[PDB]
Amino acid sequence: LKMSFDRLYHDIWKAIEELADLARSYVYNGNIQAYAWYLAIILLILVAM
Amino acid sequence: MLKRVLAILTILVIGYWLAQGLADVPFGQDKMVVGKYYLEHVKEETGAVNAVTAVVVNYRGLDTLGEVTVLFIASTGVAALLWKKKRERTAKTEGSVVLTTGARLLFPFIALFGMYIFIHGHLTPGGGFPGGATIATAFLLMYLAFTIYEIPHRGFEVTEGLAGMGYVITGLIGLAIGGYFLFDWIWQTWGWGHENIGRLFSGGFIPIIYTLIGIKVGTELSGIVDNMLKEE
Amino acid sequence: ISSYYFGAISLILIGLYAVLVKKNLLKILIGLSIMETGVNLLLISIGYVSGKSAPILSEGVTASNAVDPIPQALVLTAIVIGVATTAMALSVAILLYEKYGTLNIEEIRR
Amino acid sequence: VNIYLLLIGVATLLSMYRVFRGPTTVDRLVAVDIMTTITVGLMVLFALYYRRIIFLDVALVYAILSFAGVIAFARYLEG
Amino acid sequence: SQVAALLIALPLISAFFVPVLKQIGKSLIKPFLVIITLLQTLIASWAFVQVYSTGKPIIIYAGGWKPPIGINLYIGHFAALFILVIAVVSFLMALFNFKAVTVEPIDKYAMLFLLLLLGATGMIATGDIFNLFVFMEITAISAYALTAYNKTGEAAEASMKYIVLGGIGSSFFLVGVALIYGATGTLNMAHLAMLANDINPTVVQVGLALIIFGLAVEAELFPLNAWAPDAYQAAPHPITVMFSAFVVKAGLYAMARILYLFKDVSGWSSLTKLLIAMATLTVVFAELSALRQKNVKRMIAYSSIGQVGLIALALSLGTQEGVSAGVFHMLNHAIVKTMMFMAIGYVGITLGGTMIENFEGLGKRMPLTSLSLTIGGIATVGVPLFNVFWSKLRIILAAAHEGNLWPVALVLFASVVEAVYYFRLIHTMWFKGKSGERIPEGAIAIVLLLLAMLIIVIGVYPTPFWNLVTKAGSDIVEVSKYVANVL
Amino acid sequence: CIVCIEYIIVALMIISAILAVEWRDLLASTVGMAAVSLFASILFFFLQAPDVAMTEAAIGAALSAAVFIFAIKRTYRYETEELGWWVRW
Repeated sequence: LKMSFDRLYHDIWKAIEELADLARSYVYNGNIQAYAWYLAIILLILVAM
Repeated sequence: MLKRVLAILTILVIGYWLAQGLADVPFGQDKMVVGKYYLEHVKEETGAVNAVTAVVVNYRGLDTLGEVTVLFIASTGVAALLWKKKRERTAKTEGSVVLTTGARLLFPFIALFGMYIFIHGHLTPGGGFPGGATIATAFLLMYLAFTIYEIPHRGFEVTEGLAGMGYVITGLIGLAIGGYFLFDWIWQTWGWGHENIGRLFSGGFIPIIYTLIGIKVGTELSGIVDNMLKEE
Repeated sequence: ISSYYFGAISLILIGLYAVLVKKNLLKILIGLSIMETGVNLLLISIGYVSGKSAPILSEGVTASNAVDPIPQALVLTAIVIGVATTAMALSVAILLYEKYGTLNIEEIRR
Repeated sequence: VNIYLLLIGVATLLSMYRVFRGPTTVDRLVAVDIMTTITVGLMVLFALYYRRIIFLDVALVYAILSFAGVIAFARYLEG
Repeated sequence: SQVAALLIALPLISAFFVPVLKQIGKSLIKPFLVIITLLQTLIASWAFVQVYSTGKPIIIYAGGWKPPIGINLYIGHFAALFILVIAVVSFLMALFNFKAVTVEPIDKYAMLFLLLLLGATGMIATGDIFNLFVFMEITAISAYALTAYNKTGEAAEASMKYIVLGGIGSSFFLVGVALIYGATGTLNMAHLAMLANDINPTVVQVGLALIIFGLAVEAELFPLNAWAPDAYQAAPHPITVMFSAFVVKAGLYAMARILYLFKDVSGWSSLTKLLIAMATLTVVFAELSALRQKNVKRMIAYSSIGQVGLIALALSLGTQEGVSAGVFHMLNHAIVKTMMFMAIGYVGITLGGTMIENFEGLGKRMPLTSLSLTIGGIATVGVPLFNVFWSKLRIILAAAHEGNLWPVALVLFASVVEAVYYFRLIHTMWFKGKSGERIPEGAIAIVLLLLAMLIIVIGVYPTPFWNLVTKAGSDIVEVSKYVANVL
Repeated sequence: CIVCIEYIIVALMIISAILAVEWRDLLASTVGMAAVSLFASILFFFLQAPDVAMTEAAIGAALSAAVFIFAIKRTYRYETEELGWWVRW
């Protein structure tokens, strides 16, 4: 009974929920030049065809 | 040094991609698949011997309309972004007197000439937009060489909307028959039409639409620099 | 390659380069206006037939000898598109220094 | 009809030295203001080169729009 | 008939008559907007019942010049439907903004709104690629001026990144137009698709890639999106609807129009395999960034991006069984996102702000406006016999024959995440209240609810509405019956 | 000549483009923007389309460059990149 599954699913959901706080701050910045760099990266992928 | 050099690498591969993509033709002749119809049918289908004034107001007739929509939206956007009910000048810091008198006498010299540009879209190049922009330049010369020069706003943007309406009322009374149909040279609606072909009797329909659009874009940028030269 | 192709794509190149690496906001708007200028330069430099040339006379010059009557109508809007967009963005460039205290993209924190 | 053109190109890239170097804030301004008049004199010259009566109609319009620009550049410097 | 060409001219003449009556008084300024968009619903309904009367669209000419030398407004089976739904949504906005936005100079806001309606009926009626660009820039500068119209610092910067990103995208779009014209020489899409099979295989690739690119920037997928959950957070409350309802759909349609105009060339398959991947990358990031979200206007702003990403998922996958069902999401998510930004707008105008701390406790405190947010938030995961359930089932079944089980297990993953941040919101407004302040708001207690009864009737009767998008998929599925119904 | 002055104008436009973004003084950036509008107008005229040349003359010379310094009037003039105790933090 020391190895429950109630604990593991709360662990995996808290990991997804803190990844939700992770992707919020990384991709969605206040830096305008970050979005310019995102546009230049996807344009570079269009170069790569 | 990381960001600048890495940007130069990616922008070099962008420019190489466009230059490899620019392998269509080395400035050759074979380009007009529909463009020959614009040239060979411009002297008898509109009246304006000008090429560009007949294609952008008659042929691509909903594109100077989107253009004046864009300029009017720039006016109302800057006016909505700057609104304080006070609207005073900066410090006005006079500076010279051969400048105020310099732009005084020169103000009708550009007012005569800017009108000359948009009335003549027949043998002269251009259209309504360079003449309207230099009418706005004359407004700017009187606006950047005096201590106030506030043209009265209540009674200023009225004629801008009136000139845009004057474009669209030629589309709406143009809807008396068909889509556009010029209302002016092909049917004796208000006056005559198609006298000869050169600067005799103002060609077809294209001059009066350029007077109206030149009046609209003439009061366009002058309003923008007006409500952007206003402090608290 | 011809000089017009390279020069119109390098003006777009420099206007693009002045959006990524530069940090002051009005320098970014300078990059936007430069890139729009190079864009309408490319928009003209597509239809030059290397030869016969009088787009607007049609009186002293014979017809079927003018250059590219399609892109000259594409550029008559697409230039003043740029000055209307720049006049719109300049208002925001004024408001951002009025309401906040600076004009650098790393310091503007809402 | 032809030699003058290359002379004006020599003139304008020789005026380029003032906008590249020059430590002051206004030597660049005196660089651009003179660069417009030499290119106006270029723009009148090509009317001979292409034999067109309409190519002078852009030259005088550019003879206005230099002067408004250089007043506006040299008015914030005073106020 | 060209008598129905007033979908652009009537908003134009009224937006040029509203600065004529701005000095004639103050009374008939904001009531000038309601009667004109009611006339817009009338001229839309004329075209709507005339398009579905016969099997032929109205080839609204630009004068006495037959296409391709002129401009054609191919108001197809798609276009009359979308002009109708934008007319009815703008009429729902005009009877909303009469007493909800008067904080700021509405002296000039009316023309900005109506010019957005002009860009609306221009963008989903365009035939020329030039007119496509011009109407998109009308909508773009409309959005530049109207997401900035609060002047509060956080709202001033909210436009700035969008004006510089929409500037760079419109720039790239004109380069792509210059290259497609550089190979062919024609502009009208009728004469373009019959020609673009053997123009040049190495020139059409860069032009099509950059056209899809520069048309994507004003819309949203992954890179060029983060201005949008900055624009909905900081704008006037009625235009957050008209952006989230409309402007995403015009961009996603005109992207998916012109992509299905070149469906014969090489390199196109890698382009739609990128567009699948970026649409899946935006159903995950947008609808998972709303999980730890504090501002409730942002909590819906992220949700509206994730619903348009799955529209992009099926708008460019194949040809059928999902493009005609991808439209079934665009005419459906506009209504349910009209419901969302109504309730958030009414909270932000009644109580004040959109923080959860001043959003908490609306079960007993607020009337059935909170029930409208309830029945709206129920219909984004699509749990009961509702309409987003029907539509999202049509989109997930669309991602079967091509691009399967990875571009399913991310969009369908997001609806598991979107299941979380709604019932962390509906719970804290119905069963946490402890505050009985009656605060009567019976001015939208009927109008939003007749809208809320419009999603309950499509939820039980989809087959009176799913037969429309079968004949309204015929403008995007093919080229041959499209071209032959022009020339 | 024919093509040599074209190469001169286009390299002058490029060197006025690169040096339009390298400077920190924003009034100098308006100078560089005005010179770019100069060489664009000359290239429009040399590519034989006078309509766009005179329109860009009336737009980019003193309605795009003289609206920009018009905006830096009540704003910064430098980059303001800064010696110091609590600096570059």
